[PDB]
Amino acid sequence: GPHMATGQDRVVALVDMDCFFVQVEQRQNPHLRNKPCAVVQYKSWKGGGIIAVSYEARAFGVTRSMWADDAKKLCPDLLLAQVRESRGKANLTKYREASVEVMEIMSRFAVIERASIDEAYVDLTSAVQERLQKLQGQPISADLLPSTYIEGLPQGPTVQKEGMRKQGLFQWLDSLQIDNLTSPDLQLTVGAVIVEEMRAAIERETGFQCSAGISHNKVLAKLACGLNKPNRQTLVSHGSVPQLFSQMPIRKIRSLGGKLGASVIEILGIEYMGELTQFTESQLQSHFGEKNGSWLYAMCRGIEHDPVKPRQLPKTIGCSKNFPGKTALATREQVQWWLLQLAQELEERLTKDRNDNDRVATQLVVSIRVQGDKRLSSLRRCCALTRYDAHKMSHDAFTVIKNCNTSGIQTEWSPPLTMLFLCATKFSAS
DNA sequence: ATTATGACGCT
DNA sequence: AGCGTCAT
Ligand SMILES: Nc1ncnc2c1ncn2[C@H]1C[C@H](O)[C@@H](COP(=O)(O)OP(=O)(O)OP(=O)(O)O)O1
Ligand SMILES: [Ca+2]
Ligand SMILES: [Mn+2]
Repeated sequence: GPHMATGQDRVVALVDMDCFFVQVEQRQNPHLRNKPCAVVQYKSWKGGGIIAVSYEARAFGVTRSMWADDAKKLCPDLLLAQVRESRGKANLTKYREASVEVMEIMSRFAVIERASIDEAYVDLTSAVQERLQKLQGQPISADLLPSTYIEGLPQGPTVQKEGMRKQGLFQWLDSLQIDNLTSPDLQLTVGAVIVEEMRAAIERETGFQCSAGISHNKVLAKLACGLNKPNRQTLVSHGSVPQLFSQMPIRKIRSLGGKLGASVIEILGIEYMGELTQFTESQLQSHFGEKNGSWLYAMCRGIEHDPVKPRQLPKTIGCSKNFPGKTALATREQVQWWLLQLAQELEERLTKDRNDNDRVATQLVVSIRVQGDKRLSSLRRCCALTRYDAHKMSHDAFTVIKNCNTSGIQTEWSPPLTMLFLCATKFSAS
């Protein structure tokens, strides 16, 4: 009852860029705007691999992970932009720099947590309190929420989408009690007003469109963001959760899309997030562990406590390359050349990071894959990173892996290497 | 031959 | 620490 926490203490948003790498390329090349188009890396094998897809191209069935040659079968007029290649490898600098553009704008409104190259969480609780005082019990006009969906509305007593959006928004606003400055529903609504402003700023100042979710925690904000993309934002209220979750496949919730989620389904014999409410906390802890069990117990009621962490910058800087099939590295000269290529990109990025962000990395992680292993990584070893020098880092990396070589001959490398990875970690202020 | 990342959990 | 899981 009255002591039952409802997880309505915070206002959290998740802002996620629409088809991000495609928009970056469309800004640069106007010929790609408002077209079926995709971003591809490499070229020789099956036309390259698609990693981002415009919404026009999605209508033809083009998806991420698809080979471009196959995408062209679905969409003959598909336009393609290629990821830059430097030092023999794909280089994602353009997209990292475009990410910084957006993150810095978001940071003007609130402290953000960078969750990926194209999305960040926002804790808007304090900003909402501030705006609520400015409003002075003034109702929120629908005009302040021009791209907002209210999940679950309209209900009860019609065929256009924009019309449906406004119907839902009007039902929501009509029910709002703006007299209570601690009403969670009102707080979410003001949160949505701020996120409209945030999204307008991003589009004005970068040219990039995005979607957003507004709710009381990160998992619901993330889920919300996806409901109406692209170029729209969605408010998921605490009250909307029972209906929303009653038909929501468990795999849709962030962190449940893999083995744990499959285990929840298998062990409990359920399909939807809402079905979790019928288990005790102890029951869930018994199957999935203390931490997961408590997290699931709360999550299926719309409650989550994970904080928005004040972190705008990545914690690591890494540079990775696969060497598939026949291209696997089978000579020491090969291995050394590619370690140097990776190290040179790493040095470049590290030097820029040090200048921009007043920090220095102190640990170098080296990872490889050997031909045969189905795991992402076969071996991961750390050594000290004491100088931002590519030849030193590549020599050090070679030192830490050189005994993985099964070959009795040391000119040759066996089993051939199908992946190399260098990562700088453990930053200190400088 | 679904690549290049990047965070956090376990023991 | 080195590995695994999940994610974008
Ligand atoms: N598996 C991947 N491999 C390489 N790059 C990826 C992968 N997934 C995502 N990216 C990159 C390209 C994306 O444009 C960018 C953001 O990813 P994501 O938010 O999942 O999709 P998206 O922004 O392209 O479309 P959406 O509008 O559906 O969000 O990160
Ligand atoms: Ca996105
Ligand atoms: Mn994203």
